[PDB]
Amino acid sequence: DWRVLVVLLPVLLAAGWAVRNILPYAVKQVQKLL
Amino acid sequence: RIPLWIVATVAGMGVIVIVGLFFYGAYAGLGSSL
Amino acid sequence: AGTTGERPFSDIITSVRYWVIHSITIPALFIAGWLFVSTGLAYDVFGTPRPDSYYAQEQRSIPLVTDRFEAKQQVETFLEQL
Amino acid sequence: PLGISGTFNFMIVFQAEHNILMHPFHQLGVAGVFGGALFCAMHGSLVTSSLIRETTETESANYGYKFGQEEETYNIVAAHGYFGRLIFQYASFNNSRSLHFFLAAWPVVGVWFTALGISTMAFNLNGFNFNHSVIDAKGNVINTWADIINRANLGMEVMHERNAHNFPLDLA
Amino acid sequence: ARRTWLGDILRPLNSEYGKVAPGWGTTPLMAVFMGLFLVFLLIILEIYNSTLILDGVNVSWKA
Amino acid sequence: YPIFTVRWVAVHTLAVPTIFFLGAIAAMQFIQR
Amino acid sequence: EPNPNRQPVELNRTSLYLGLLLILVLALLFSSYFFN
Amino acid sequence: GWFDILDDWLKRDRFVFVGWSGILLFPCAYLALGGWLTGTTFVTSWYTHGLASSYLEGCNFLTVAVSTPANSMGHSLLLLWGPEAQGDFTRWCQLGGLWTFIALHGAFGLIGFMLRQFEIARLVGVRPYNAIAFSAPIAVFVSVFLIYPLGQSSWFFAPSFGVAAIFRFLLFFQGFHNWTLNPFHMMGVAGVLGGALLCAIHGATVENTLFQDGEGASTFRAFNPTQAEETYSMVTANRFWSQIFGIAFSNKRWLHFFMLFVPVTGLWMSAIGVVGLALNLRSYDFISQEIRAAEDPEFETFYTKNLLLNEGIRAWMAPQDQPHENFVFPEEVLPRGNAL
Amino acid sequence: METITYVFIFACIIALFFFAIFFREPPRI
Amino acid sequence: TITPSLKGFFIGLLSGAVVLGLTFAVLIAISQIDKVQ
Amino acid sequence: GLPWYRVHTVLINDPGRLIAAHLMHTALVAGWAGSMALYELATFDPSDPVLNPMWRQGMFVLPFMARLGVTGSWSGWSITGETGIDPGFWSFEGVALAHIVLSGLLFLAACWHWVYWDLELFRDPRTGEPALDLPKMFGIHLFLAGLLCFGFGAFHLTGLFGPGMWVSDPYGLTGSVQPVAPEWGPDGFNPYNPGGVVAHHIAAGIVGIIAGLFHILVRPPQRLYKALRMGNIETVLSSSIAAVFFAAFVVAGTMWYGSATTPIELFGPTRYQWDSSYFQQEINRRVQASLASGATLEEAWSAIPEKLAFYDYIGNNPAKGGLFRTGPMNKGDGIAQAWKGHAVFRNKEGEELFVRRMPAFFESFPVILTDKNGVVKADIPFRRAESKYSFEQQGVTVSFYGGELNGQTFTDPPTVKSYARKAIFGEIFEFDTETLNSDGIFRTSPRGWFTFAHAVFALLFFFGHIWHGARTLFRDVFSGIDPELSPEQVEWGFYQKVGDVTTRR
Amino acid sequence: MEVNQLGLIATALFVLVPSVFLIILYVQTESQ
Ligand code: CLA
Ligand code: CLA
Ligand code: CLA
Ligand code: CLA
Ligand code: CLA
Ligand SMILES: CC(C)=CCC/C(C)=C/CC/C(C)=C/CC/C(C)=C/CC/C(C)=C/CC/C(C)=C/CC/C(C)=C/CC/C(C)=C/CC/C(C)=C/CC1=CC(=O)C(C)=C(C)C1=O
Ligand SMILES: CCCCCCCCCCCCCCCC(=O)OC[C@H](COP(=O)(O)OC[C@@H](O)CO)OC(=O)CCCCCCCCCCCCCCC
Ligand SMILES: CC1=C(/C=C/C(C)=C/C=C/C(C)=C/C=C/C=C(C)/C=C/C=C(C)/C=C/C2=C(C)CCCC2(C)C)C(C)(C)CCC1
Ligand SMILES: CC1=C(/C=C/C(C)=C/C=C/C(C)=C/C=C/C=C(C)/C=C/C=C(C)/C=C/C2=C(C)CCCC2(C)C)C(C)(C)CCC1
Ligand code: OEX
Ligand SMILES: [Cl-]
Ligand SMILES: [Cl-]
Ligand SMILES: [Fe+3]
Repeated sequence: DWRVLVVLLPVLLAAGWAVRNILPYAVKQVQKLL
Repeated sequence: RIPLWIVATVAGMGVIVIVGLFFYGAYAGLGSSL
Repeated sequence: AGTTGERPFSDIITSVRYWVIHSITIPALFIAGWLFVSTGLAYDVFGTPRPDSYYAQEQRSIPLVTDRFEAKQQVETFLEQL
Repeated sequence: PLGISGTFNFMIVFQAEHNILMHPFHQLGVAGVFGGALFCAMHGSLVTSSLIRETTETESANYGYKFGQEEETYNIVAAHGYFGRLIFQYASFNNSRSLHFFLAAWPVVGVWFTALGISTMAFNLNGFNFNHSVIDAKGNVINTWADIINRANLGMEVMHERNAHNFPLDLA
Repeated sequence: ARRTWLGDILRPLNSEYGKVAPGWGTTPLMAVFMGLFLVFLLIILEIYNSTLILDGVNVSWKA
Repeated sequence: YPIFTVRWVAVHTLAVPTIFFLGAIAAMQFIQR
Repeated sequence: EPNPNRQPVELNRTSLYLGLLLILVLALLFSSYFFN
Repeated sequence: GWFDILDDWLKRDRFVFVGWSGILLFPCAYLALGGWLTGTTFVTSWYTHGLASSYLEGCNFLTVAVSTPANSMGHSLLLLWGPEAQGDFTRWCQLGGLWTFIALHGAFGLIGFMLRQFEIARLVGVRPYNAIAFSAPIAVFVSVFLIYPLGQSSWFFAPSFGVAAIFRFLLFFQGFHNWTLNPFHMMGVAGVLGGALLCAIHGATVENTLFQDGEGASTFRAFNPTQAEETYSMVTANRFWSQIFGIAFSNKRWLHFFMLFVPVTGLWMSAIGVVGLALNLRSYDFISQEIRAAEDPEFETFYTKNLLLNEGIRAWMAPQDQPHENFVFPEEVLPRGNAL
Repeated sequence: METITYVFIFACIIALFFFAIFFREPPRI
Repeated sequence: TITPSLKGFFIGLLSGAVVLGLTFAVLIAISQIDKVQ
Repeated sequence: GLPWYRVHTVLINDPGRLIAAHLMHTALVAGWAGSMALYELATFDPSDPVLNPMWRQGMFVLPFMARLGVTGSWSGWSITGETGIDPGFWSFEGVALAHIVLSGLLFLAACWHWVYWDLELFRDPRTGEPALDLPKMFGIHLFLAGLLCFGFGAFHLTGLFGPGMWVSDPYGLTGSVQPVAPEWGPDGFNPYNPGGVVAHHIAAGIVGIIAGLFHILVRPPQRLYKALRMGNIETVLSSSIAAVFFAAFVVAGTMWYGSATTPIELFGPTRYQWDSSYFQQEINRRVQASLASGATLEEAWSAIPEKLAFYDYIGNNPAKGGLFRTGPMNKGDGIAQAWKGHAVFRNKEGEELFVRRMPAFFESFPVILTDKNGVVKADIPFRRAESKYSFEQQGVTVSFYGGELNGQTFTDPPTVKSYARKAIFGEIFEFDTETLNSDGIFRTSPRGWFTFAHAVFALLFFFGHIWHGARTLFRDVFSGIDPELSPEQVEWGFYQKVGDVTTRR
Repeated sequence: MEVNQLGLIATALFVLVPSVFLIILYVQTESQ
């Protein structure tokens, strides 16, 4: 149904925006761990 | 960077609003006995 | 007490990068929840009756489950007579 | 009444007329006495657990304490170390004075409210009334747990002092 | 201590105190039986609970 | 300081759904029969 | 030969008072149900 | 070994300790809490009780609940993949599957938490009296949410997870069980109220027998966790209560043991009484007084008065509280006093 | 006989109070 | 015969085994990555 | 010295006196069994299994002897109702005699093992310290348990060399001790199948024997020994107590819900049989079949066995008692004498009315009469001023078919009301309330008392598991924690692993 | 009031037996 995409749309954008703002800081943490 | 007393006041202000909205919905719409 | 090692909550919620991320994520989750109700998706997911979906036009008889194993079809036949 | 059963009679009639259960002051009282008992069991267990060994296995641990001794009988550092990991350290007390104050504050304040509850319901400011609050589209009353509580209250009301009422409204 | 005729006979049965197998030993094998016994109890539980309904198995006074 | 830890997950497992739920109930206040 | 696992038993005055109180109050409570 | 490696990670010193018990505790507890928050927000009780019980339906915090499954379900586990729901999540909620979901996951959550108490106490180096004390809440949960409905006809007569729903459970036990007249609840009351008394009187005494270890009017700053001295005067506290009340504590260790004993013993006693009620084995009546009252219409006590109240409760709430019974009471059969 | 039993127990408790107060085990420092 | 009831039971078994399986598979993996010095 | 609640801890490192103390408990329990059986034999009326069976007379141990074969008495009577039978020695009296003699022997044995406690067997060959090899002891005793378990199911239950066990029809009308063949299909896990019980003790008996041999020959792993403290006997107490309440919860469940091991002729019917009207459906089925065969209404109901009608009565419902309503069920409603027959109520139109029955939850219940569709037609009004469904206004009468009131019809409203109040209890019976001075207040059956007793004890033993379980794992610190515990150990961040001294950052 | 005839003896033993047990333990402690 279409209502699922409507509800999950802000969730996806929120997660996406958060990734790109933390990605350069996130993968460095995994560099250091590995 | 952002003063902690400001973050606490804003969050607190947000609590009173969302709580007040619930008490508002007690007299209107569903569960209002009207 | 000392400190376990994780980053102190105080400095994180006072950091800019945090509120750069969470001025978008937090309202989006709020809106997402709003859309979950305003679209009426919540009603169909959990099977919660709408204000016009408790009775038919002339019944006060409660659609109460009386059987154990044929309870699923017993609820479905309740939804049908609406 | 000054009696055990008479006390119960007081409680039942009270609920039917004031709905004391749905009153936020009795609920604070319940939170005060449940929490009091919880914290009492809690403080009791943590101090007993952190008791410094002064005795053997063939004698009581209580004999590890002498009346009026200078030294504390337990280790608050160890006790806080435990309870601080049971949840998280900032949810635990490292200050014995601050901890004990909380032990006094919580049940006293709670009982203060339930005291005022009876005192305010004495002037008929009764508990929350959500009877027939939920209504469907047509107008049918959709009952909740509150309406079930109401049916129970009706049962006490119509039966309490079965010969003392001559008029339809119970005011006195 | 006192020596008895029945004591001398039973002596070997109580002569290996503290003796153990090196490391984990048969611990994994134990876990397998523990898993099967958990499944077993779960089966007979749902049979009585009528969550598990089998052909020929009528959980009732009628049988 | 580490960014993603056990505490991080413990937070967002309660954090994320709470705000989602709060928004839902917020929308329920405007439901009319 | 004597048994080396034997130990003396104690019950101080306070424990006596507490214990008697526990019993007397339990009696006062349950007596009504015994008579029924 | 992989076992030893995993043990190291599970027992790492963190902000939130996990441990082996965390593998059982954290998921079960999260589902129990989440399941209740989910049900009281969206899920109804219209097909099981004929009741509204979510914010979505118009209920408030005091009236929302996760209600018990219908009586026709019996003591079914009501698994999602069970023969009743048959994999359908929507039907599962409508049948009351979330109640067993919370009750069961909540049960293994309590097991995980008590284990957590053992585990941490073993790593720290303290006695496990906190875990032992936690046996009383568990005994209560088990007897009331598991044993009692198991003794009855179905899960339906168990408590529903809600504020007003619990209040229903309270009044039900008065009208039907006369739970107040039961000595095992009385001992529980004495334990809870006595626990609250001990909690209040200990904290007050300590706070009002403090030594002067500072120059400030607020004495909270005059303490340090690593100090070796007592912060309050046990001697002064002893003399005070000796003259005020007649008796007083002289041993700190017995004091704090007693503070464990009273509320834990009380809850265990109330738990035993609930087990009895599961079989309708109630302390409902005194035969001696019923014989007297039946022969003598002028004999009346507060006991006979309360029974009239129970009779009223039962006849007036049963048709709606037990909709599966299809009770129909004509007005003329309802027990009523004059006027009212 | 029920009354006598109830009063007797109550009497014993009051007596116990007297001994637990005036004839207690004296706390020593 | 494989009754619908029995079918669900095996579904419940596999579902539980996967949950416990994936859980321990993740935990053991993480434990090997971030070992204690 | 030792506190009062620790006096028995002097047996922990004293195998000889632990056995003696365990011998004395066994002597006391077996002594109780004999004393209880004798008490019941001196107070049991065997003149009628139908309306006055054992579970109406507050018999507790009697049904357990009956369950495993003992059904006869030296006086000549048998619980089945048969006379002129010869039970031999193993009668109710013979069994009691056995447990009493056994009690005495175990008593003398306890005296010996207490005086001669310092046996060489309890000593460790190298150290000279008192030691018990608990892992092998388990294997030995488990080997024994399996053999006895196997032998019980294989011989005693099958009837190969034994009496068998109590079995009966689904309505408990024709119960007796009969040999039972093992059920090896999936239906053997249906607990209302006697054959499952036989197959269980045979199969689990073999497993016990195999496991017994294994737990004898194979030593415990080094890690499990240290983790479970297999050098400390208190670890056995903890785990044993654990298994004990598990079994205690199970026997409480099978008693309340009923199984093949809890027959209704021995312990009484269940509450769930009343809830589902289990006996009322069977009674109606026989009536309707009889009528369809051509029998009259008086003949159809008269063909109904009164043992069946007695089951369809709420006074036999184990969920109608009280915690302090002591004694047999006959102390309550009285000694059942005679079925008065089935009551059939009709109004002035001749339409048959049905009295709404009383649920187990209700101490009291109103009298309400409905038709076959569930529509109210008559009742007994509380307030009379606005009564509309009264028996006087609706002209309600009652006719009895079968029983001793067979062929009789009452029109007098107060008389009709009386039978209506009894109709909410199910089938109506004549009671003897004078012999035992009955008060007319319902009491629960042995099925209820057993359930309550063992359910409470099980919950209580859960604490026993925890307490003695804690005592085993923290043994080193139960007399108090380490005098100068390093703060660093309990302070956060210091260690990488909690408690591990070898993990400082 | 028609009460249980065993109420008196059951209450008397419930008091006497465990209280005697305590008294016995106390007197043999002070004598030590
Ligand atoms: C789980 C259920 C539950 C719980 C936990 C509570 C808890 C509470 N209820 Mg509620 N209640 C419930 C269910 C419950 N209630 C239900 C279902 C109903 C409806 C039937 C009610 C109806 C109800 C009523 C009507 C009242 C309560 C009150 C209370 C409080 C009782 C304790 C108190 O007042 O201490 C306070 C302590 C005292 C009163 C003791 C004073 C002692 C004096 C100072 C000295 C006495 C000395 C003595 C005579 C001799 C000593 C001798 C010795 C020295 C040797 C507490 C907040 C009461 C309350 O709030 O009162 C303010 C009250 O009036 N409840
Ligand atoms: C600590 C973890 C944990 C625990 C103890 C439980 C426990 C429980 N859950 Mg919960 N649950 C969990 C995590 C957990 N859950 C998680 C993480 C989720 C989210 C994904 C859920 C989602 C969930 C749902 C949706 C439901 C439950 C339900 C249940 C109950 C039934 C479980 C069952 O029958 O399993 C059976 C399975 C096992 C016992 C596993 C057996 C494993 C052994 C090793 C056997 C291996 C067999 C082998 C692989 C062969 C497979 C079969 C093959 C022959 C074909 C029970 C109270 C049910 C409930 O509450 O209903 C009211 C229900 O519907 N849980
Ligand atoms: C003076 C008033 C009074 C008092 C003090 C008590 C005291 C007690 N009553 Mg009684 N009661 C009273 C009046 C009173 N009652 C009256 C007048 C009635 C009417 C007849 C009743 C009816 C009644 C009933 C029906 C019951 C009690 C029970 C109890 C016990 C409750 C123990 C408890 O805390 O359980 C609380 C529950 C637990 C401790 C279980 C574990 C809970 C876990 C730890 C919760 C964890 C939550 C987690 C952190 C997440 C939460 C999130 C969420 C909040 C959002 C206690 C002995 C109960 C009982 O006997 O139980 C054995 C019971 O069922 N009472
Ligand atoms: C497993 C235990 C058990 C069970 C289930 C039964 C069941 C039965 N017995 Mg038997 N009986 C038992 C053990 C048992 N008995 C034992 C051990 C003895 C030896 C003394 C007897 C002696 C006996 C006699 C002499 C008789 C029976 C009879 C009966 C019947 C009626 C019972 C009754 O009314 O109880 C009433 C139940 C109670 C009064 C409940 C008591 C609850 C206690 C007192 C609570 C204690 C609380 C505690 C002190 C507080 C703790 C506080 C905390 C801080 C520590 C029934 C068939 C009667 C019968 O009909 O015989 C034909 C009869 O005459 N029994
Ligand atoms: C198989 C059962 C079993 C056994 C063999 C033991 C054995 C032991 N327990 Mg444990 N215990 C058990 C069950 C058992 N316990 C259970 C189920 C519980 C929970 C109720 C406890 C709770 C418990 C505690 C809290 C303590 C022990 C302690 C002890 C030790 C000393 C006991 C003593 O000296 O008592 C002496 C007892 C008396 C002198 C009188 C007791 C009278 C009781 C309270 C009432 C009357 C009972 C009656 C005579 C018998 C009825 C039996 C019937 C109901 C089955 C000993 C190793 C102690 C310990 O660890 O010491 C280091 C200790 O503190 N146990
Ligand atoms: C004429 C007639 C017949 C009259 C009778 C009428 C009548 C109503 C009779 C009934 C009597 C009655 C009591 C009935 C109740 C029965 C009943 C509920 C029995 C339950 C008993 C039981 C087994 C309960 C199980 C749970 C349990 C063990 C509860 C214990 C409750 C309990 C003992 C509470 C005590 C609380 C209390 C008084 C604390 C004060 C102690 C004190 C003075 C501390 C002082 C102090 C504090 C400090 O902090 C410090 C530092 C120091 C140094 C110090 O000193
Ligand atoms: C300022 C607000 C006061 C609120 C009322 C008092 C409550 C706390 C006191 C209870 C007395 C207990 C028996 C004596 C116990 C006792 O002896 O305490 C002793 C404790 C020790 O303080 P000090 O002696 O060092 O200081 C006292 C003065 O000299 C000021 O320094 O006193 C305090 O901590 C006062 C705290 C004031 C702030 C308390 C606020 C708590 C309530 C906040 C609102 C809660 C609402 C809940 C609604 C659900
Ligand atoms: C069921 C299920 C599940 C689960 C899910 C979950 C787990 C969910 C969760 C959810 C959640 C987790 C939610 C949450 C929510 C929260 C909320 C909703 C909150 C609220 C809050 C508030 C409202 C507050 C209030 C207050 C306070 C308390 C303080 C004071 C003041 C105020 C008022 C502010 C799964 C899928 C797994 C599977 C299937 C089944
Ligand atoms: C010497 C000798 C002899 C003899 C023997 C005898 C004679 C024995 C007996 C024995 C006996 C005769 C025993 C008995 C026992 C009993 C018991 C042991 C009981 C117990 C009981 C109880 C313990 C109870 C409890 C209770 C109560 C009290 C109340 C209710 C509840 C209860 C149950 C808890 C001869 C010659 C033969 C030979 C050899 C030598
Ligand atoms: O007096 Mn005793 O309670 Ca106070 O409300 Mn009106 O009046 Mn009678 O009714 Mn309800
Ligand atoms: Cl009244
Ligand atoms: Cl008036
Ligand atoms: Fe303290």
